[PDB]
Amino acid sequence: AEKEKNAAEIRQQFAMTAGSPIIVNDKLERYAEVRTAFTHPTSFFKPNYKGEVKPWFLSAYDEKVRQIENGENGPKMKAKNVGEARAGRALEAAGWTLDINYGNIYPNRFFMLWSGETMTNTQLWAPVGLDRRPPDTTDPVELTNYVKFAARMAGADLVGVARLNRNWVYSEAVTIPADVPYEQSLHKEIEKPIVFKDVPLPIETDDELIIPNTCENVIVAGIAMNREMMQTAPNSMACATTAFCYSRMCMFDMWLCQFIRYMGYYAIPSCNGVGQSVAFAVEAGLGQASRMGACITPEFGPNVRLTKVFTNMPLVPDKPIDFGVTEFCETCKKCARECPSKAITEGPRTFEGRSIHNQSGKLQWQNDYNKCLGYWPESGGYCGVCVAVCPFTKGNIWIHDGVEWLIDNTRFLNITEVWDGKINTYGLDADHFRDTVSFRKDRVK
Amino acid sequence: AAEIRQQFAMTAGSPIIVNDKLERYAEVRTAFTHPTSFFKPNYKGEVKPWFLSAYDEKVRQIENGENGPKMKAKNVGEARAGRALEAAGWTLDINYGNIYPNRFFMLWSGETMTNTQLWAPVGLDRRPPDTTDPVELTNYVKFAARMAGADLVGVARLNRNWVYSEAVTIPADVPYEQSLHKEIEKPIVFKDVPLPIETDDELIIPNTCENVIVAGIAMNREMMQTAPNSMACATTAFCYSRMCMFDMWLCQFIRYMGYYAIPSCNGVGQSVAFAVEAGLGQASRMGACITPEFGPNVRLTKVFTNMPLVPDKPIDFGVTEFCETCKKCARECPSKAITEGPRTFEGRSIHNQSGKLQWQNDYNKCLGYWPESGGYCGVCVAVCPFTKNITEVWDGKINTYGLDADHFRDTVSFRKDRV
Ligand code: SF4
Ligand code: SF4
Ligand code: SF4
Ligand code: SF4
Repeated sequence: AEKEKNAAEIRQQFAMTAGSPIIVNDKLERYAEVRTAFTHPTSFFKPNYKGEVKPWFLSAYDEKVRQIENGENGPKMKAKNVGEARAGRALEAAGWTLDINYGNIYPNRFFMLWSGETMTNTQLWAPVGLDRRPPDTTDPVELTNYVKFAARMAGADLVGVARLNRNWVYSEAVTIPADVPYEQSLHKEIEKPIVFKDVPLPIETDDELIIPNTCENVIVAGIAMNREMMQTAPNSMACATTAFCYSRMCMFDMWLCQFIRYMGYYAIPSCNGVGQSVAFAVEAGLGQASRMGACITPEFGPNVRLTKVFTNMPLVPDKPIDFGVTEFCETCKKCARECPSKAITEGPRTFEGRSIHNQSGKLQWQNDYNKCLGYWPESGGYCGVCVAVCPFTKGNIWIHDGVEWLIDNTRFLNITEVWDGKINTYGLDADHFRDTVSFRKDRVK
Repeated sequence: AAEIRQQFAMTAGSPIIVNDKLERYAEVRTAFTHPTSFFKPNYKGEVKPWFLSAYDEKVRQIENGENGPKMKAKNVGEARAGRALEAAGWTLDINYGNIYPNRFFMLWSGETMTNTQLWAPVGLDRRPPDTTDPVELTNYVKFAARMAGADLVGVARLNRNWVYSEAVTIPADVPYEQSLHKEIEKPIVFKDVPLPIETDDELIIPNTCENVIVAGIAMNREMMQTAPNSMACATTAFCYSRMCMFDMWLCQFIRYMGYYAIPSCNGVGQSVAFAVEAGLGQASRMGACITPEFGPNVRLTKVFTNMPLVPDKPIDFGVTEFCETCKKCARECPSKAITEGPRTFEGRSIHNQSGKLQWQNDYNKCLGYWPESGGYCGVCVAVCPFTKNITEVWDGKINTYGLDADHFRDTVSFRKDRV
């Protein structure tokens, strides 16, 4: 008889002994955030469909407008009518409501404050003094249970803990001067060193973003995207589920930082800023690195967004997980063949970055992320075709052979219907929502 | 669950019975804001703003390793944790309810929002609507509402009877830190204007604001059943921040579709009346809207719009007849706030709106218990049949946003359920 699928069982079976799984050599150096394709001068500019060179997001805007006017939901993809095309872009735009400039990357700005002190919620609650009272719990085991319970309340579908590996913290962040208003932010970005010092609290000076040496841990969250919407990639509904999850990420960070602060510790939010989420997620045991470059998880595959919070709160690190992703990616290459920009390599892993956008010195499949970003204005969205076609993204990949769990190798061999089809709260799926149920035994051993 | 709802659907028309005495209700009259009820003693006998007195009780409980009134926690650490979680939950809510219209998160226009500014070149909020068909709009906006975190969504024509006559708000340029000390009253009026607008004197809603979208935001059953203790305060708090994010997300979508939208959370008008008219559930003895999916263990928010929409049918699954014989909430209420008597048209005090047929409760008695217990009680929600220790909650079942996978299928939605 059918074995009732068991996500907890699966994670126990594939857990590895302690130790960062990421393989590195001597040329590894911390990576300046300005080097990402979003921000580096070599890649930030892309032509629009008339050949005008603009900031990538403005050229993408040009394509969204063109598609709506032409009744399309994506590149060469006819919508049912202009009304439908319009609605997909309205939904996508609305999704970004709680996110600054596509990612909340500027640290200690807007939603990403490194201290709770000026927040309206903090001020309201000040007479209770939760943020001033010394911790009443120092036991990492109890703390892990508490903070994970809180994280699920805060919208995480997956959560894990790792020691903070500084190799993945940006050497310098992209940010804006403190006196610069939002409307000028995009034309006033600067770089600022992220450094570690013997100081009691996270603090920013004119010169540096300073993280205390006591910042021992990172808490990593997975925010699940919607399967039906993502599978319309690269068209508008895939952009919408991407967008809503960035706002969910932001809520998570603030909710969790406030909980941690009110427990008597400090907390640094980050969303897409501060450090590399995939590395943290892999070290925290959410999943494994993959050919496309994302963290693939047992529950959602790569179809999940990541955010992370850094803290001095004592915690128990989770174990990394190995469920055979690396061996599947070696033989699969489906994302590489389907990629509209041919950004993803079909070759072996190496320690040498393909270009400035990759961090050399860690063993990974090296993808050309300038080619990736280039397809975004062309398609008028955030693509996501690699996520959509990855077999791990499919809802039913796991089978049980009577003794243990394993991946089904067979799995590796329209937008109107989505608008008219199944949906549920936050785009989560009741047919799989049991997979992320959590009891104490799931949060700490 | 969709089965259940179509079985008990009634014909069109508001199920709320009213007489010729009914007048719109000034927000300041609520127990939260009225001068007769705003101040309560703390446990030392000091008179303070109700919430400040409630703070003193929370501090006192933490120090004494308690999760609620005379409810011992496993240890001080646990007590601390419950209050830290409760406090964090309110992160995206202003002053316990986001009631000031057109302030902070509750902006009546999207124009100054960072998201709107980033997206300005696409022109979605300036482009005339490409869809005016109410059937397609109802389907789009409900899909959007579920994306935005609603567990239930319904549409009704806007009954102005339930819109506050005057809102509680603050002057536009007053900073957050002075807000509580500078609350004022401001008329909400309807006029022939193209867009929602605020003047020095008035909050102006266009006469074209035809509809109200009501959302239900499900609270966590395990935590609410700890009422009046701290974990019941925590699920309350987290769902207020979910309300806020819903309003902002949905207003933005509606604006980007070419219409206008007014967010509200606990402000602008009375959520329970709207929810009943939009068919989410029925009014109850305790005063809440009881839903088939969640009973009363669900929060409400709403958005007002000129977007053409198909109103939902009100529902009647026997709540009124059940509440007539039950009286369990009234027996359990720690403050005896809830009447055991028949429904009347006459309010028990200033906090009630007279002229509508309802169970009349004494809500100053209810607020009175909040400083005493150091939380937001909720005992009535917890004991209500329609809804069905703290260490076991912290060690027990949880899932994303405190939703329950055993019941999450009940809120699945296809087009046929939307329009
Ligand atoms: S598509 Fe195949 S090769 Fe690409 S990340 Fe998924 S499993 Fe790996
Ligand atoms: S997002 Fe698109 S263009 Fe970029 S790597 Fe994935 S499939 Fe290729
Ligand atoms: S919240 Fe508590 S005090 Fe108020 S009415 Fe309900 S049971 Fe009574
Ligand atoms: S406890 Fe009983 S009387 Fe009170 S609202 Fe629930 S069903 Fe009605």
